Amino acid sequence: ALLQKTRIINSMLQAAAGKPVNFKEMAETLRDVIDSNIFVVSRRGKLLGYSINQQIENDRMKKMLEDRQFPEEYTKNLFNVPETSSNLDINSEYTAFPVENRDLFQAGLTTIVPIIGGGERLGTLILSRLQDQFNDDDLILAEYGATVVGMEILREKAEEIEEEARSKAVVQMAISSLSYSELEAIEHIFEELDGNEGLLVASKIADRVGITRSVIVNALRKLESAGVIESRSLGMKGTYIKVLNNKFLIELENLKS
Amino acid sequence: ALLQKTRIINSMLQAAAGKPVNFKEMAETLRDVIDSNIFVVSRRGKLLGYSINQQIENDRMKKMLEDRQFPEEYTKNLFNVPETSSNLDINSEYTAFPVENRDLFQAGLTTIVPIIGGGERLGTLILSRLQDQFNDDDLILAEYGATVVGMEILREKAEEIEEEARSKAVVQMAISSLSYSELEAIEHIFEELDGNEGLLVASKIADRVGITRSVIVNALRKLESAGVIESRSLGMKGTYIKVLNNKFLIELENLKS
Repeated sequence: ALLQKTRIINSMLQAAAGKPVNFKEMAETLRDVIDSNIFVVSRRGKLLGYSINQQIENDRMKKMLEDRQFPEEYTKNLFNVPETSSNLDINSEYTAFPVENRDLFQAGLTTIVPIIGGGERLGTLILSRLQDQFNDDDLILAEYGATVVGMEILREKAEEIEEEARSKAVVQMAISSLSYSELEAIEHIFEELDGNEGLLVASKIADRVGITRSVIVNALRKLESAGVIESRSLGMKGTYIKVLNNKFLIELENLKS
Repeated sequence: ALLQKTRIINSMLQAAAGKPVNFKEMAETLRDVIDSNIFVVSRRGKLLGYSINQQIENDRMKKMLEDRQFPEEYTKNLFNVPETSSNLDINSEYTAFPVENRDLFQAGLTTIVPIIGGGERLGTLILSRLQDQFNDDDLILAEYGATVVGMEILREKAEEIEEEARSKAVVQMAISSLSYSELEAIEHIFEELDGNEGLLVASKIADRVGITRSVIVNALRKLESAGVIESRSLGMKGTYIKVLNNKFLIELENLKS
């Protein structure tokens, strides 16, 4: 069980991947292969992956998952030591944790595990064993279970730079290449409208400022072309409106200046 | 030495580094740990740099240093190596290599390692020795050290896709806020010029064509703070125009009509 306990956790390790990137799925082979409780915590205490394995009743886990957040001094003291710890509980070989908070280790043979998945430090991987101690073939996995999570913290937060950052730019790259009419079109079309969606006249809103009628069509022959929306435009009843892009609404409100 | 000589490889781990990747040095910190030849061959079958110390007899590992590329059948053959099988010279075990292509292992005990990463094949990292074999603890350094060769492949090509994407795009954005007139200026500016570095008069250049100077004032005061050109705006006498952007006026050539 040195080459077989690392070959069922692999049937779960994903690199970015298509199916939902979720920590509430990441410790599947860390409960019956490590056979130990798994906590996946990020830098300053913010919870994205939880779940105790065995019913151990402490007074900082009976009120902790109740908040979904590490409190006051659980943001400045869970991010200091360069490496792991051997056999943590009410006893500690040295000053493992501050004398103000010796209570995170009262219920379990706990093991705070460092995530090093890119040449850095990604929060914590807090374990808490019932009776059995951490020895040989269930310690390397408690460490390996931190980087089976560490190909996904920069894959549930690095989808926050590829999709979230881009969507701003395109929703500007299309707006940039608009002449004044079409730029006054889409600004009056989506302000005098049903917040989210819309459906009204084809060109009765057109020349009530001074603009023309058919320049309204090509204004939409921009968004549809750059790549923002879908609209089954009827030549018999105005037109159809429903957004596709997720970040266009905000960059439409804050434009009154 | 399975965690002390690994801080000569995990500490070599320079994520993107910060300097335009050098590829022989990346093949030198695998030479001061396992102690062997290094051949960082990528996916298409090309070569980038080599750290060889001892003189070993070889046949097509020396037409791979001259050409830097394999002819005909190797790109097909070494495309079919899944993981890390240990020690294959003139004698393997199954149908791993053709007999006509078997001359890649003749002399010495060479152990080929694939560079798997991100969920795809990136190439073969070739290591060859003379009279020492890759033992029970000499090759997981080429397994954990094949997870990160692709790092500076998804950081070097990743600073030649975002680096290129941004270019051709910024090269276009500026083009946009240039009204047809303001464009006409650019079409005349670079066409009558010597080399990349060119400069001539303020009053003349304009109505020589017919255009005003006023729409070169603001026209070249767009690409200025946009991010395309630097030019010391001497209102006393014209100005000198050098580009901040490379493949930019190459977008001016093909877009004639």
